[PDB]
Amino acid sequence: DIVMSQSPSLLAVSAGEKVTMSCKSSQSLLNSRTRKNYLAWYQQKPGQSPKVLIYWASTRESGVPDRFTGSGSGTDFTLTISSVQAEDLAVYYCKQSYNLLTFGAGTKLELKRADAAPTVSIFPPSSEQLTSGGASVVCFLNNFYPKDINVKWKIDGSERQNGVLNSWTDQDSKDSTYSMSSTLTLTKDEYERHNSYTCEATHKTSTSPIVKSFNRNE
Amino acid sequence: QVQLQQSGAELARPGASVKMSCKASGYTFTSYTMHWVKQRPGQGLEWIGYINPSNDYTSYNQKFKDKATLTADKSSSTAYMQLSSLTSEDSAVYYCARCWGYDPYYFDYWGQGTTLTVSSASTTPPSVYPLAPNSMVTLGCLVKGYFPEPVTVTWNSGSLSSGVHTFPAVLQSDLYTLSSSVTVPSSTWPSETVTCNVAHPASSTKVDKKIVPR
Amino acid sequence: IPTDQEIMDAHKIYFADLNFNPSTGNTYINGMYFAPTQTNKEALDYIQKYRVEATLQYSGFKDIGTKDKEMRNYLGDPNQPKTNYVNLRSYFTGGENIMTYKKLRIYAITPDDRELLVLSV
Repeated sequence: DIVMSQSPSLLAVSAGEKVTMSCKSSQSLLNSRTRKNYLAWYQQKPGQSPKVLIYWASTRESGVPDRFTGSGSGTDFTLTISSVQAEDLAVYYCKQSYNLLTFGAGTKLELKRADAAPTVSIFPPSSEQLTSGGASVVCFLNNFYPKDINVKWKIDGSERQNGVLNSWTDQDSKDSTYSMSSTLTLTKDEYERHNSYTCEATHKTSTSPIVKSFNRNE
Repeated sequence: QVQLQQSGAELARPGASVKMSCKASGYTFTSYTMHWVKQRPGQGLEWIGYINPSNDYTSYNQKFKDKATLTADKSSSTAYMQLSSLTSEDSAVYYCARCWGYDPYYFDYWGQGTTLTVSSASTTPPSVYPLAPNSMVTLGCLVKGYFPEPVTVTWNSGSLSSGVHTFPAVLQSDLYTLSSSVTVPSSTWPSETVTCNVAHPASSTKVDKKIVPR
Repeated sequence: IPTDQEIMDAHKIYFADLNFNPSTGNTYINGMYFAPTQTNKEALDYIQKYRVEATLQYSGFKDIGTKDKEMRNYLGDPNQPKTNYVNLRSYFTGGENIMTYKKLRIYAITPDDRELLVLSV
């Protein structure tokens, strides 16, 4: 297997900036007989099929804007956007075809904005869910930036990892922020064995985590 | 005008088999290789294999050698992929892509994608749970235990559009769960009613859940 | 049953189906006619498949496949009888152009699986 390494995984850009992303291979993709590098670049917007941008490392496909440019040879390759645009916000995959075919993990472009702390809200299990035997504690973390954030659950002070499910929104089209939903699901008996349920959010906008909690007894 | 038309969305039980199709039109079907690409939800692209319709020659990613079987019918200009022994790992979107060049150089045309979901569950309507708890207050709605996707969530029949975050559904224990939050001024709730509207067309179900103060 | 010499001699006169652009100078091959003569009807009708190796624009000299022959009016003339026609549009090229004046080999496949080089350019 030829291994495809793309960097960075995520790239925060501003409109009009010069943007460069790299793709590195475990072995040379240069074919000596034709002197072509069997590497291509593909763009994928959410909910759409991938579209080719560059092939043969540096040949732009007909219909692709001139702002996209591929370069490199052998094992190091580069895709450059001379002036990143709003429509250029997507995931960019490099792909080799020298020996079999392999896609890279991709490089995602996101709109850069000022950092924003999340608005955290915690919710007890509803009475209707408790009649079914389940208990889900919900934590909303809304409108924060950057996307990276750590959320941990603590019952009566003790951290809990199992039974936790997370869900992120895509970058908001209005204010370029992210939102997350964290749901700790326990059995009704387990939920009734403890009192305090807290949701702790660690974000780069503050040194001390954001704490939201409720006591089952009150 | 080159067009690749794939089969509709598919549901299947574990250990079963499915066969997808990719209808090709606008070009000589036998002069280009047909490739298939897998994309799990939230993850990147993964090459499965290709078939040369001229001679039925196939090449596979060894990960899919036992899983996938590529075939092609020249008379109908249709490429097929058979997936066997389906597991939860196979739930993904599968693309068919036409490849340019005697040797594979690039994919010039893609299909729209065939969505595969592997689950032992049949059509299940959702359970809708209210999420009740400053100048603003955040209310919520938990849609849990439904199958298959999708469900849609509105607030007050669309009268509440700003300050709404509906989160992507997660598949756990063969059933889907999603949540939706709405933020309103504290002068509006609980003084005025805030209602969660959940639709699940797969089960022909519409649920209206009033968020009542706890 | 025709011998190998009769088969090869039946494919000695051939014409290329070409499309030429005088403005750009580019030329494209569509196929190849094998001419019907007074003493070649048997050997031509005995061959049914043709293997072709052509020079692709970017992939180079490659085997483009072994396809059944076609029966077309010789030189596209309706007043002329149908003859063996190697239709290059039905072979595998990956969409690459076949270089017109570069290396090209055509082999005739007999029903008992003999292959004879009948065209060489």
